[PDB]
Amino acid sequence: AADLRISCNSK
Amino acid sequence: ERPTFYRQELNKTIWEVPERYQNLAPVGSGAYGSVCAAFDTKTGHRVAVKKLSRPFQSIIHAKRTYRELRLLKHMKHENVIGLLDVFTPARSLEEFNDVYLVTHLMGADLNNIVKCQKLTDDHVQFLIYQILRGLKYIHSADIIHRDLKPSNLAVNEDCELKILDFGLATRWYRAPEIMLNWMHYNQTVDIWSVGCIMAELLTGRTLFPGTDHIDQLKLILRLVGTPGAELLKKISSESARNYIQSLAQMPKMNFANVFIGANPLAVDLLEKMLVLDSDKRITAAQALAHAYFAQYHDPDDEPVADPYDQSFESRDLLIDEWKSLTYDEVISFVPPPL
Repeated sequence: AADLRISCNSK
Repeated sequence: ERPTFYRQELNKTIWEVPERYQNLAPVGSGAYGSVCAAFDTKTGHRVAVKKLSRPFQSIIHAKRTYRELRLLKHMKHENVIGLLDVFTPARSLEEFNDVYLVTHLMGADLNNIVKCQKLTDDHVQFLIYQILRGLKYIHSADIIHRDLKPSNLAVNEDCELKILDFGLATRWYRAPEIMLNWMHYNQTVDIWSVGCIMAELLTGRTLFPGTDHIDQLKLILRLVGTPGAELLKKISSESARNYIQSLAQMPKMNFANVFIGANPLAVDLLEKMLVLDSDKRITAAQALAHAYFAQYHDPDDEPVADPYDQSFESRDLLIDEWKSLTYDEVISFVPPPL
């Protein structure tokens, strides 16, 4: 199941 | 073959580690000990180094430290965290005081994954397949995880998953028999946790977010129905049985109405996992064979664990006996290959 982002701007 | 160690104080704790570990930087943590992220110059990877706090403080702790070291040395599976290294600066049993554990270092857990993108049905298939594959292995060693939840699941860019942090703060993924102490519990408390995790991956909503034990039991019983006589006979506590029988009877809901729009094979598997009677819950091995995972299932690539001897749980030993057994285990550690 392929290409994920690990980290991102929010919370 | 003792390495060279170097000592350095950071956040008022002394860290004395082999020089292969570079650029140590704190990341916590809590009651069991502090952890730093580090760069492992031997393997080229980033790692977590955990310094145990007061591993030999009482009988209870020394035994706990031994238990964790035994468990971590044993776990050798793609979907379960393993021990990359363990070390002490001590040169002898006399002088032995501290224990450091090294593991791979989780980028993101499953909450981070859900936070940065919308998962497709195929992502949920691979993620859950990997949990069950890890669990099949754990359970074949007669180990129960007891605390599966999204933040104990590490997931990388390739959507590959590992189970972290065995027990041994969030109650939402806990089987009801253990939440209310109904009985001597089995491995399928973990399957209940997988059902809770998978339901939330499919809908975006926590399945049973009760504010206390009673409230959560009411959310659970509403979905799966109140216990029949067969389950009632298995609850050991008379008070627990008595409280349960005071509830208005409630039928099982139609899961197709609860999970509208989800893959019907997904919903079918959820009904196999979210069964109140733990003797009727699907096992990890059985779940892997479910049509939901037809694209990933490979019965030749779903290993079990070497036999895991837990007869130590019954020994009645002095602190210094637990501590010396722990030392033996540090001394006999063999790292993973290449």
